[PDB]
Amino acid sequence: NQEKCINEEYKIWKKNSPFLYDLIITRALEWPCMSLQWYPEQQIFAEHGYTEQKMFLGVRADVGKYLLAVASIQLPYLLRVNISNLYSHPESVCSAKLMPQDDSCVATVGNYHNDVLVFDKESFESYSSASESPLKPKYRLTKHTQPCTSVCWNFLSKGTLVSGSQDATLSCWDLNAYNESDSASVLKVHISSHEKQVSDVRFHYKHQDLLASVSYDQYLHVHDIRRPDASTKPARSVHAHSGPIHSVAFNPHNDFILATCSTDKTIALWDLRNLNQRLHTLEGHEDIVTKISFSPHEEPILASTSADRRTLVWDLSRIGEDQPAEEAQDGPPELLFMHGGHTSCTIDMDWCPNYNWTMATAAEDNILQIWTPSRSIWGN
Amino acid sequence: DIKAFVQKLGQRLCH
Amino acid sequence: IVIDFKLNFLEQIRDNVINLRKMVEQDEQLCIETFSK
Amino acid sequence: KRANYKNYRCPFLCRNIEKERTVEQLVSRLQTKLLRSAELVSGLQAKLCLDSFKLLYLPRTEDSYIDASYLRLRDTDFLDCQNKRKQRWRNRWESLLKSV
Repeated sequence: NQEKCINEEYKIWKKNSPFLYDLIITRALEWPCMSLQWYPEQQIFAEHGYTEQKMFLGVRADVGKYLLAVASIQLPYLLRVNISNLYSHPESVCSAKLMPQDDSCVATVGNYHNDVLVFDKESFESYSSASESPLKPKYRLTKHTQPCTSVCWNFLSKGTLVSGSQDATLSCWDLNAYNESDSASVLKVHISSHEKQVSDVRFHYKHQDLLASVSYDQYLHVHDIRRPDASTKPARSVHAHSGPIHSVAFNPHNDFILATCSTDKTIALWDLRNLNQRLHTLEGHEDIVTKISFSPHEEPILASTSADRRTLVWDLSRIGEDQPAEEAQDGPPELLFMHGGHTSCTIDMDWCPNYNWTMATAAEDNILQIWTPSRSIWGN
Repeated sequence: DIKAFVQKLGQRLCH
Repeated sequence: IVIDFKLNFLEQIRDNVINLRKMVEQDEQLCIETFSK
Repeated sequence: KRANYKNYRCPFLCRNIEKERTVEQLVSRLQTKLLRSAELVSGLQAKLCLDSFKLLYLPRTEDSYIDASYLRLRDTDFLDCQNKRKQRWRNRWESLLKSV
């Protein structure tokens, strides 16, 4: 009753695309995708033009049988997406994200297993291409009680890992002090602040003695690890949302701006100098908003994704502009672009860090699109 | 010109 | 006796445009040879 | 058309595709945007699920379009215009917005 409507919407979108995008690639995959991240720098083929990008994704090939894969993209140097080596992860994977200090270390967490699995290059080379039993983790870390949600690496001092489990408590490990004779010394610290399901946690780029986390108890907590009693009551505990929060996204350039997001259909952007009232509540989504990612090429260009099956790219600079009454039906002046070429709900999106205005969005019906909005939309 | 006749005929009789 | 998808809409639009130009050139060459007799 | 099924909202944002005057001129513009393309590939196929009318995209198949101006973009005034305008206006609106 609703699926043929979605098919008509897809047909209209596909016939209209040569207006909205100056590049769009849709490579139908083999399995659902559940993570994404581009490899930082690129190997280029100057005279050949087709410079080679890579990104490391996860999959859910079958119930309980997960995997890990790497893909190679063929973008032109101002074009298929070829799958590279697979890795057959032993457990579930929902946070496979490589650290910046070197492009080989891995950390994954499953939605059902109660411990984090950190992998390294030795685990990759040791992987024989028979593996009757699955991959060998470089080491597992087990202190939580129920499954974990999200991960993130440090950005200034190599070696630590923050994670929020189902027990509503954060825990930050340190990997440089790992010794299997005493696996209880890997806990750099653990924080007990929130009460219900903690759904996201992130680090800070200038790191400026910072950290951040949210939960389903309608709270945003930013901590400071250098404090003695930072484990029981955090530094800031702002009650800035209505529904269960879903994500957090710091800003790469300016170390003050923050942005949160809940089922209120309204991502709420924040300032840390005075974090008591939201600077400007964004609207434009018509169902639960999950993903919120900033741009690592611009300060205000935000992107969000939701259960309405659309990807909204914003321009926070235009808050309160003088726009004609003809166009004010499509939505506020902040809304800058909408992507709706997904017959399913996008599970993870990511900006490519090398090309400007390029994004990769992985659907749920075994799709993965790489798209660039037209120049007539972000230009002037 | 015998090819301009055909374009004029094809635009006058396009509908 | 009795007797005994590809989801290509841009390609379809391009198809139709080039077919139409084919037809136009066809009759444009027909009238060239007819009108001189 | 008809008007007789439809819980349609929209795929895209009608502000984004603003050029034209008539509608047959809109169609002509789409056609000449496809003919002068810089790349156009339509390998992607799929299939319908019986009594569950969802699409099943058969793997290894992809689709790719690229317009002519994409390969003609220079990265001198690209970031100059976009990023400079954006960051200055954003700093202004941030300083103004943080006085309440």
